[PDB]
Amino acid sequence: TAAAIRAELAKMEPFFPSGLKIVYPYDTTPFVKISIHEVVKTLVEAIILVFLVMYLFLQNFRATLIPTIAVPVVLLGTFAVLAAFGFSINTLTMFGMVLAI
Amino acid sequence: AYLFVRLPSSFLPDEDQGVFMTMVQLPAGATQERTQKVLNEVTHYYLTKEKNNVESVFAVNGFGFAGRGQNTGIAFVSLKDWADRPGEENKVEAITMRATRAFSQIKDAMVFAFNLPAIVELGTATGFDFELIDQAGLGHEKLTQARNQLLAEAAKHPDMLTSVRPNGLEDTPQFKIDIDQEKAQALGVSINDINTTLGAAWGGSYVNDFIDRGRVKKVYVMSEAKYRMLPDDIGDWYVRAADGQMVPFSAFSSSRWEYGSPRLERYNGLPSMEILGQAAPGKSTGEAMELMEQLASKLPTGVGYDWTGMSYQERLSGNQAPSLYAISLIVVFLCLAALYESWSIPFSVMLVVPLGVIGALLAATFRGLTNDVYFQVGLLTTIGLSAKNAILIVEFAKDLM
Amino acid sequence: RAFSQIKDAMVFAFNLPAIVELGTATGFDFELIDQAGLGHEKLTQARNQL
Amino acid sequence: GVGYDWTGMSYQERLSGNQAPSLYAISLIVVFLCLAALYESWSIPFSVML
Amino acid sequence: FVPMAFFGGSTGAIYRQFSITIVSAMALSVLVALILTPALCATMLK
Amino acid sequence: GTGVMGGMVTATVLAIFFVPVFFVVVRRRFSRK
Amino acid sequence: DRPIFAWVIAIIIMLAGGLAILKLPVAQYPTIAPPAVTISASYPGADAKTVQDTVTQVIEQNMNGIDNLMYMSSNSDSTGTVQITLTFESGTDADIAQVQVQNKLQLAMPLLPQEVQQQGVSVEKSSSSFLMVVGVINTDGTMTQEDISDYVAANMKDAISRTSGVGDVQLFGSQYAMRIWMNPNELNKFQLTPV
Amino acid sequence: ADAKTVQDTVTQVIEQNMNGIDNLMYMSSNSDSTGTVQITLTFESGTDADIAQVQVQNKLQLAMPLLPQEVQQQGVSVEKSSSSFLMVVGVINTDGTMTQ
Amino acid sequence: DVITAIKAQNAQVAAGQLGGTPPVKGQQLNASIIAQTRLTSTEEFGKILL
Repeated sequence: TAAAIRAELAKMEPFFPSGLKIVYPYDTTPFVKISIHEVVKTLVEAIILVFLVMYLFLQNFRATLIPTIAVPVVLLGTFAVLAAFGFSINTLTMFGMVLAI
Repeated sequence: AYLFVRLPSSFLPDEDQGVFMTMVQLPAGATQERTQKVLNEVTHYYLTKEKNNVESVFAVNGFGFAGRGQNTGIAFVSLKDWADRPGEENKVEAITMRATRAFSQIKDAMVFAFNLPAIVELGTATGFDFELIDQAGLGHEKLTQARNQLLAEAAKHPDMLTSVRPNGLEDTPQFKIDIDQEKAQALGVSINDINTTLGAAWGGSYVNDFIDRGRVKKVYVMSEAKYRMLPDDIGDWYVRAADGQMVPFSAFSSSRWEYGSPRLERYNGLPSMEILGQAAPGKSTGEAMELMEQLASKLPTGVGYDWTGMSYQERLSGNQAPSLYAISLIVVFLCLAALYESWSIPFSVMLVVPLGVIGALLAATFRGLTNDVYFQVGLLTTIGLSAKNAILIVEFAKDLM
Repeated sequence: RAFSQIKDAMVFAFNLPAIVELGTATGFDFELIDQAGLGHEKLTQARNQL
Repeated sequence: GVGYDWTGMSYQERLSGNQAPSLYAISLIVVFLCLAALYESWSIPFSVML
Repeated sequence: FVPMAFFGGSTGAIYRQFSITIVSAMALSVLVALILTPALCATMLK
Repeated sequence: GTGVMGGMVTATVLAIFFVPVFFVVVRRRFSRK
Repeated sequence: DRPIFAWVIAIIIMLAGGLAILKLPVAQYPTIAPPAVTISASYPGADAKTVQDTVTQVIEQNMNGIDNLMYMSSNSDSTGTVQITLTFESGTDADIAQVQVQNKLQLAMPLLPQEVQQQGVSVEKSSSSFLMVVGVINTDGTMTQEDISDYVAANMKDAISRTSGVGDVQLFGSQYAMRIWMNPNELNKFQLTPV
Repeated sequence: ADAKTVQDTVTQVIEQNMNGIDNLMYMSSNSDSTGTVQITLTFESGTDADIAQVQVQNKLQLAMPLLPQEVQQQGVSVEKSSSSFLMVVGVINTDGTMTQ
Repeated sequence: DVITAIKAQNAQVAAGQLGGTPPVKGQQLNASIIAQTRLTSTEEFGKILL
């Protein structure tokens, strides 16, 4: 929005005269940039924790690859069927994606 | 079931934002001079004894929520990163705590510093927002008394507690110039000429538009502040008559101090004052709203009651937690017989579920916390994923039968 | 040819671009803006300079 | 205080460019696939895709 | 899952912020771990 | 996820053998009919 | 069932799945608003009692036949301003609940004093929260409050309010006006009046 | 009115009120010496020709009385554009010539 | 003359404020000024002078 409130602001920076440094006293953007970076975390080290705990129990790279090749497909597929028909496409669905992970 | 009723619910939890804001408000018709004294006393705190947490203070004087005025003002706060403030003592959780303490500890005017409720608005958790309406068509003064009478009996209940306060309360003395219509008409002055004088010289007038170095801008005529600071300045304003000379005020006008409201509010075309309150440290909403329902019913005629906050409308956990698992249950119970058949399986699993729901209330209680809408999703995955542990041993076995 | 060959005023005779408008093939449409708030006369000169 | 802007023309965002390489990129990923649906392996994906 | 899609009004669709998706997971997991997985088992294994 | 991991240990230790699971194809299928 | 397919189904649902992650940036929330449509009028200089009787009550009188609607609140202020927020049902139509409210005002428009008209009147969508506050401060030949807030409006604000889905831009200050500060004594001396 | 007046008195007043119109790409103006001006708000390919219509009209509905009462009653209208014609239908006389 | 005298007496006017927007540094009180107000009854309308 929001990526475009900055857009106009970006093009009017050069025509500015003496001493016009635009600051950011209050911005919401930071956290939505983080509410993705902190759930990629609880997804990557979920995957790392997935092909571990398999070396315990079943053992072997050649057998731990199978239950881990399935996890990208289900996750990638889930944020595809958000748009589908006439519904979602959001975060919190990406935050709550982790609880479904 | 005991670990359940004792454990309170949770909406969407008050989560820190990396940014928060304060709330400044002044008494009976304070000046822009007096409120800046308070805003400077606030901008000071964040910049002096909180250098390691506060990035920026964007103090705005004359703003304030619930409406603008020369009596409000609020300041926005940017916080120093996220990693730059490690502990709980270092973030919004308790940053506001000493802020609320230090501001309210000693001050001539009230100051808060709330936390952003992690959304746009509406429905905190246990909150309420009452509204009292002029129904029969009584006076505003006759209404405000019933508002005070309700605030008198509500606060009279620290037993089954509540915390109730109104909005932009005031009713500040406003100066009324009483123009004598027949005294003015006698000495040659036009009524559509005195009111223009009194209006433009004290309030200001939008005359026309003018071009300023590229674009169209406004032309306001108001008059110097030197001659509009105090009631005595009304006199030294001169108005021209039909004779061709100047008749001043007071010779045709009357000067009186009188009470009036700076903020009149109306709910649904009817004059209605708003009251904001609480639940109690013990009970919540269901009773906090219920006792408030008839505190207004036990007072002056033509008063009524209404809610907007808050009071949903139609949602929450109640009505969206029993009928939820009713239509979940009818589904749950079914297809526990899809390839399993009969009422043989519908008890081998449909009530294996209260194993997961055990803690849960242990984790939710013995870890502080409270039952929220991720508990109301986790409590709901500890049902279905527990089935691949339950319906995948009744099927994993009984296929031996 | 015949119109533009000899005339006191300019005359063209274009062909309808097979649609409503926008994007011929290799065409462009530049626009020069008063940004700092200069005069129209001060602008028209930069238009001429370009 | 002069700046620049385009409207014609300058699309906005279309043409052959940006709508001819990424077009056959998502065409290629499809093309290359199911040249193994009932054909299997990377045996067929070169017997036809080129 | 799903049925919470007949929800309330101002807790908008927070239970449809997913009674589905954990179904867009489950049914897709049911199908992705149905079409694929048996095919992933008997290839490189043992 | 606290309601999950907790809702787990109470259904990964108290389910695996404890109460229901096992009283399921036995106690709940017949014992009566 | 055999091999070389399935993996291709896994090639889809990941490419077609990853085509829907091309929704980057993508929002934070889930919009959970019973939509708010606000009308703002401003009688300059007039008291709170006048602006209730002269504009507030006149607007509320014309609020009949707006589709859906939940309630209607008002705030006739002493600053000479009032906002009327019509709240609709969660997920009505922010674009259709907008135009009706505007076209109920379009029959209450000339019943308002011509002092209050030309002085604005506008209908927009509400949120009560900000995405960005962008402070333009001076770090050289200090322009000053009045000088800056004018420039930020005469160079920046116009491009914002008329761009990517902005509800309303509450700028911090005001743009310049040709202010005529009258003197009643240098006004009495020449038998003149503010009129 | 001249081209300079119609820029300052109507054109700039309308453009000033163009805040909060959904989507929108750009905004062009043509303050003419004939005493006329058109403001064309261009939207994204396949927005809604019926919803992008009413907002533009209801931004003008707060710039309406800021325009001189000489310019009001003398029209003001908001419609959808194409810049091309389907039909030109000439009504000509072939008897007692009526005249232009 | 009935009409002209009606709106002359039955009028609601917006006057300025004591200690307005641009103040004198040291202003203590801020209050709104009420001049004329709308007549509310049949008796007050009867007293409208012509």
